[PDB]
Amino acid sequence: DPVRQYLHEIGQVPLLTLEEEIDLARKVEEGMEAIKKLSEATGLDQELIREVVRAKILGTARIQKIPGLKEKPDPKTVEEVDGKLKSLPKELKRYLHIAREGEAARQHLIEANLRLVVSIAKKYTGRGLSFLDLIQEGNQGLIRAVEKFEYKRRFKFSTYATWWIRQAINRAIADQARTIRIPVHMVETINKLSRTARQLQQELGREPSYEEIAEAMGPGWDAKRVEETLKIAQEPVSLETPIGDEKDSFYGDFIPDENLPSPVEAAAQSLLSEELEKALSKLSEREAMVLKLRKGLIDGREHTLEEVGAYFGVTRERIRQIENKALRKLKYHESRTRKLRDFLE
Amino acid sequence: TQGLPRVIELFEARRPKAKAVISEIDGVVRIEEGEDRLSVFVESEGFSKEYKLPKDARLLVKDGDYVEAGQPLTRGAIDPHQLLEAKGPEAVERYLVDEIQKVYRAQGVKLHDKHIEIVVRQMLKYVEVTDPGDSRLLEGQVLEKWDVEALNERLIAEGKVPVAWKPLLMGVTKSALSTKSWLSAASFQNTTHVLTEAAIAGKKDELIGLKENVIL
Amino acid sequence: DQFRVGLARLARGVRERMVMGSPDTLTPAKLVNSRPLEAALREFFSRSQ
Amino acid sequence: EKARDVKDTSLRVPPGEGGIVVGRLRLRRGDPGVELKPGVREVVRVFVA
Amino acid sequence: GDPPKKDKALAYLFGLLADPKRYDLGEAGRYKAEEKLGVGLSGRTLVR
Amino acid sequence: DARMGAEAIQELLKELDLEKLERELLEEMKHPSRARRAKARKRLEVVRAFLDSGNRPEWMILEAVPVLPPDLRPMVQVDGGRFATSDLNDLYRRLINRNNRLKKLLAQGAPEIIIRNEKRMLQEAVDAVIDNGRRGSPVTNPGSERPLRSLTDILSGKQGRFRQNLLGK
Amino acid sequence: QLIHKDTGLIKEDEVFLGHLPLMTEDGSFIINGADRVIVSQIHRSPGV
Amino acid sequence: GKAQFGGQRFGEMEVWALEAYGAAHTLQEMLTIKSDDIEGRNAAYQAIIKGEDVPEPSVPESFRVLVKELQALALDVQTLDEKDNPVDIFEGLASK
Amino acid sequence: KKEVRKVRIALASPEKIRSWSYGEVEKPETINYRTLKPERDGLFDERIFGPIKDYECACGKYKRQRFEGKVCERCGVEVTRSIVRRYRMGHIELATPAAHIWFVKDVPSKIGTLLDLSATELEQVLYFNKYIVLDPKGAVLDGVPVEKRQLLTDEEYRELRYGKQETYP
RNA sequence: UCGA
DNA sequence: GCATCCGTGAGTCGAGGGTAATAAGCACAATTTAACACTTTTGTCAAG
DNA sequence: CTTGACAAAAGTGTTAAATTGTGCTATACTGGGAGCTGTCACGGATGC
Ligand SMILES: [Zn+2]
Repeated sequence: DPVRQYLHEIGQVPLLTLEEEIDLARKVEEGMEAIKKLSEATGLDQELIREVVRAKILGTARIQKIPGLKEKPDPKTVEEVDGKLKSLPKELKRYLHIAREGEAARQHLIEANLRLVVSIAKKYTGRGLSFLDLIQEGNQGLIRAVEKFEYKRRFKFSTYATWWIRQAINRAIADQARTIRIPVHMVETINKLSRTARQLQQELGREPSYEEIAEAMGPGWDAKRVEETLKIAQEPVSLETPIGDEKDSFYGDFIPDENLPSPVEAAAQSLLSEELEKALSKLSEREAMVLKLRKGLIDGREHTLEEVGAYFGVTRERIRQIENKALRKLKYHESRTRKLRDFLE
Repeated sequence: TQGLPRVIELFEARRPKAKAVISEIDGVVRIEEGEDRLSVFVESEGFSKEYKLPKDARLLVKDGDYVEAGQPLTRGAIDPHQLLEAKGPEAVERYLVDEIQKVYRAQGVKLHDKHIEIVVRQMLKYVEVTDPGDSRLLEGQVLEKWDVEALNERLIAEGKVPVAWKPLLMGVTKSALSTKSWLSAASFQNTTHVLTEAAIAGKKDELIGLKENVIL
Repeated sequence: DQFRVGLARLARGVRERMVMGSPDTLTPAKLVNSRPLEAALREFFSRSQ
Repeated sequence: EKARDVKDTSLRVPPGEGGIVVGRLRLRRGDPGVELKPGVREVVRVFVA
Repeated sequence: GDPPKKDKALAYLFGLLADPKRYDLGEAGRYKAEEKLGVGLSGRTLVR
Repeated sequence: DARMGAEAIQELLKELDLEKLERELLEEMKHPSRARRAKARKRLEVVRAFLDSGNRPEWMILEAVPVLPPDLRPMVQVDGGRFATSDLNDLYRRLINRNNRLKKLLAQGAPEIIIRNEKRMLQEAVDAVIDNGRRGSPVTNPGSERPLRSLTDILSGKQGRFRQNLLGK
Repeated sequence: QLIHKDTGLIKEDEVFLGHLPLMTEDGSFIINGADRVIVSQIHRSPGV
Repeated sequence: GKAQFGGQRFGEMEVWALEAYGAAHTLQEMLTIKSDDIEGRNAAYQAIIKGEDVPEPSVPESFRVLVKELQALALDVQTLDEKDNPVDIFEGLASK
Repeated sequence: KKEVRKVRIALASPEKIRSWSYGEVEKPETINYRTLKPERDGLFDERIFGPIKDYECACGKYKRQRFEGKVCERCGVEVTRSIVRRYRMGHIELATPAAHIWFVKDVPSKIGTLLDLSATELEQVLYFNKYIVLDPKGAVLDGVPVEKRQLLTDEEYRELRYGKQETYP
C-alpha cells in the first residue's frame, strides 16, 4: 500500500527545533556563498560547481547517468572540473567542503518541512490527483522555498514554505486538471467565476441567471462570457461510461465513424470520377486538357490562367474564354443527357 | 438424477461429492472394523494396503472375495484421476462417457456416443513425463499424447531410449488452456496467464484450430 | 437517509470552512453550502438503482 | 452551383415512424422560464402522433 | 495503518459504536432487536 | 549497493546466464527429494521458455513505454457539442506526468527520499496503465467510481476486444 | 443559529439549502422533465 | 440498435454453428467483408453495384487494432507465412 | 502479396519499441482548449503519429497528393492519409527503468520463478520499499556477512553504508 | 429493466 | 502434506435508455492573434 | 484567340490588441482517511 507507505516514510525523521532550523539555514547559506567565492576562484560559473557538488555528493555516476539521452555531459563538462579544484590551496578547499556540508543541510531541512508539506497537501484532495500525486508536486514547492528563504528574516520557515506549497499545488492543478490542457490564467478566471457563482447562489437563495452573475463579476463581464468559459469548463466524458440499467451497455461503441469513407461513398466518388471521366472525351482535345488544370484535376493542384497559358503558348485570356466555351459545351451535353444530374447534394 | 452438476463434474474431472473408494490392484478382500474406523484391507499374494472408511457409506464387495484393479468399494461416484492411474485410460473413457450418457438418457435426451467420445479423447491427450531417457525432456514436464508418441518413435529408430509417461486426464477447461495455439485459450479465458506463458516462451501458432483462425 | 449522509457531506462543508478564517465576519450565510447536499439528493433520484 | 458555406443540418424522421403532428413546442435561449446548455442557442421539440 | 497510540484508541474506536451518526440504527432495528433479546434500550448505538 | 526498486531488478535480470542455471537445475532436479525435483521442474520450465525462444528477460524491465496510436484512443465531439474520450488516454497522461516530474527532480539533485517515492509512483502508475486493479484499488476518473480501463482491461473479459470483436461482431 | 463559544453572542441566520424534488400527485416524481419513480427496496431488518 | 441504424451481431455460438455446417466462406465473408474489413466492405459495395463478384478480404481490421493494442503491451506481434518469415499486416503503415 | 499462415508472439525489447515509435510524447495534454489542434507533443499529435486530415500536412503548405510522404519543413508532418494515425505508435522514455506487473503478479510469476524469488518478497522489492543485496563487498550483518540474492531494509542499508550511530538526548 |  | 487465502468465471440476441455542474491571486514577461496597410495575382471587361 | 484597363481576390509587411506563461506572497501553520457486508467452485501459493 503506497499511501500509508509514504505516511510512515515521513515520520521516520523528527521535524526540527528552532535551534536546528536556524542552524540548517546557517550552513545552507554559508555553503552556497562558499560556492560563490569558489566561482571567483578557478573562474567557474555560479551554477556549475553547484551541480558538480551534487555530482560528488548525491551519489556516484548514477546522478547524470540517465537524465534522458541528453541533459549535460558527465565525462566532459563535469569530470575535469572535479579534478580542476583538487589542485588548489587551503582557502579554495575549505570553501569546497563548506559547499558540500551546506547542500546536505539543504536536503535535511527539506525533509522535515516535507512532513509539513504532507499535511498541507493532505488538505487539498479531489483536485484530480488522489493523494500522493498532488502531494509530490506540492513537495517541490517547498524545495524552491528552501533556497529562497533566509534565517535573517527571523520567521519560522513553515510560513514561507507553506505559501510556496500552495503555490506548487495550485500551479500543478492548473496545468493538469481536466483532460484538456488549459492555460494558467484561464484556470484562474475559471475558479474565479465559479467562486462568485457559489457565493451569490447561497446569498440570493437561488441560482443566478447568466446576466446577474456576470454583472456580479464586474466590467465587460456579460452572460455570453460566463456561458462561453462554462462551455469550455466541462471535460471530455469517458467512453467507458456504462449506460442503461445494465453493466454490459457501454458508451464508446455507440459512436459513428464518419472520419473515414463509406462503401456507398466510395462507390459514389468512384462514380462521379468515372462518369465525368467519360464525359471528358466529348470536349475539344485542347480545351479538355486545359480544363483539367483550371479545375485542379491533373496533378490535383489548380493551375492558374497564366500557367495553362504558359502550357499551350496562348495568352491567359485565351485560356479564360476556353473555359467559358468548354464549360458551356459540357452544359449542353448535361442539360441533354441528364446522366450526371445527380450529385446535387 | 444429479443432472448438469454431474455432467460438469465429469467434464471437468472434479472430485465427486460422495466420492467412492477404489482398490489399486487385484488383492484379497478383508474387512477390519475395531468399532472405531471401518477399514478394508486389500492384500495380494505379495502385497497389501488398507483403506480408511467410515461406518456410514455402505460397502459393495463382500468379505473374503476377490477384487480387481480400480474395482469399486463404496456406493457412489468415482474420482476420475483415482481410476485413471489405477484401472488405466481405457476404463477411464468407458466410465466417463457411460455416466454422461447415464444422466442424458435419464433426462430423455438421446444422442450418439460419438460426440462425447471426441470430448473425452480431447481430455486424456496429455501425459506426464517419467524418466526422459535419451530425450531432451525433463521429469514431470507435461505435454501432449500425439507429440510424445512421435518423439518415442523417432528415438526408437535412432537407437535411443524412449520416454516413460503416465496418462494424465484433465478437465476440458484445462485442455482448452493447454491447447497448441495461444490464440484459442486467449479467446477462451485466463487471458493474462496464457498470453504471458505464450509470449515469454515465444510460441508460434500455425492457426490449426478453427477459432485459432477466426480471430485472424 | 440520503439527506442524512449528504447533509453530512455538507457538515464537512461547515466544520472545515469555519476554520480557515476570521470569526469576525461569520454567519451561516457564508458558512452554508449547497452542492454537497443538493447534488447528493440530485444523485439519489437518478443514478441510483 | 454556389458553394453555400451554410450546409443543411435539418432534422428528419426515422423509418417506420410516421403520421400527423400535434405537439409543437420551441424555446430559444433567454425565453421566460427556460435555461439552456452552456453554448446552445435554441432547441425544438415536436410530438408525432 | 496508523501508529498504535493511547489517546487515539479512545477516538478511532469511539466513532464505531458510540457515535450515533456512524452507527445509526433504524428505529425498527432498535425496536425488534430490543423485544427480541428480551431486554430494553433507547439509544440507536451499541454503547454510549 | 543495495539499490531498490525496478532499476535493480533490471540490473540482476540483465546480468543473468541461462546456461549455467540450466545445467545446474538439471543436476539439482535429479535430487531424490520430490520437492527439489519439482521446483527444479517448474523453474527450469520457465528457464527453457527463455532459452529456446531466444528472448532476453531484461526486456521485462522495459524502459521506453510503447504509446498507442491516437485514433485507437479516440477523442471526438457530438451533437451536444461536448467532447468524449476513452480512459486509456487519462491513464497515459497521468503516467507521463509522473515520469516528467521525476525527470525534473532527478537532475536538480532532489533529496533521495522524494526521488525514491516518485519512482514508486512511476512503477505503480505504469503497471496501473496496464493491469489496473492488479494492485490495490484501480485509479479512476476523479470523483467517479468507474475504473479507468487499461490495455489488459480491454484485451480480456466478456465484452473485451477478443470475444466481443474477434469471435463475433 | 451561529453562536460564538467565547463572546456568547448568538448570531441567527436563515439560509437556502437548494432545490429538492417534491412528490407529485400519483406518487411519481418528475426529474429532468421526465416522469420517474422510486421503486421500493427491501432488506433484512436491522437488529440481532 | 435500431434507431442507431446498425446490423445484427454474429455471436460466438453463431460462429460455431456456422462452422458446424462447414460453410467456410460464409463465415469468412461474415467476419471480414460483410462486417468491418478495410477495403472489403467498400470493394463489396463496388462489386455488387457493378454486378461483379466480391473479391477476397485481407484484414478484418478489428484484428489490426488488436495487434497494435498488443504492441502497446510490448507484445511482439509477428505474423509469419508459408515458411517462418515476417509478413507486413499493415501495408506501408508503420515502417518508420 | 503473401499468404499469412502463421502467428507468432514474443517479448518486445526497449530498442525494438523505440523503432516502433515515431517519437516521444512529452506534454501530457490532449489538445488546445481553443484550436482543438493536437498539442505540440500532445498524445493526439499529428506531427509524429499521423495527419489529422487525409493526404495533408499540418500547417497547410502541403494540401495535396502531389506531395507523397515528403516531410513538411514548416510543420514536420509526413503528407499521407490519416489512416496511419491508427497504425503508428509513440513511446515514453521513463527516467528510471520500470518492470511490467504482468509477469510479476501472474500465477507463475516469470521474473520471480527466474530469480528464485517469492511473491510478497519481490512485491516489496520491485515497488521501492525494501532493499536487496547487490555485491555486498565484504558486508557484515549481525555477525553473518550478507551475500547477494538477498534482501535488506532501510535502517541496515544506511547503517552499513553510512555507519551505525546512536543519538543521546 | 423487459421481450424471446 | 493440511487448512486457508488471492485469482478467474458466470447465456443468446435484442428494445430502450440517455444527457451534466467545487476549491487563491496579482503583476508581468512572453508570445499569439487580430488589425491594418498595401503590393501582386488573378479573373473580368471593353474591344481587337 | 489578343491587348490594355481595372475590379476584386489575394499576397505580404508591420502593429495593436489578446492570450498565455512565470514568479512570488514571510505569524504560524510539520504522520491521511474512509468506511462494508446475504455466494460459489476450483487452482495455486502459502502458512502450519
Ligand atoms: Zn505543413
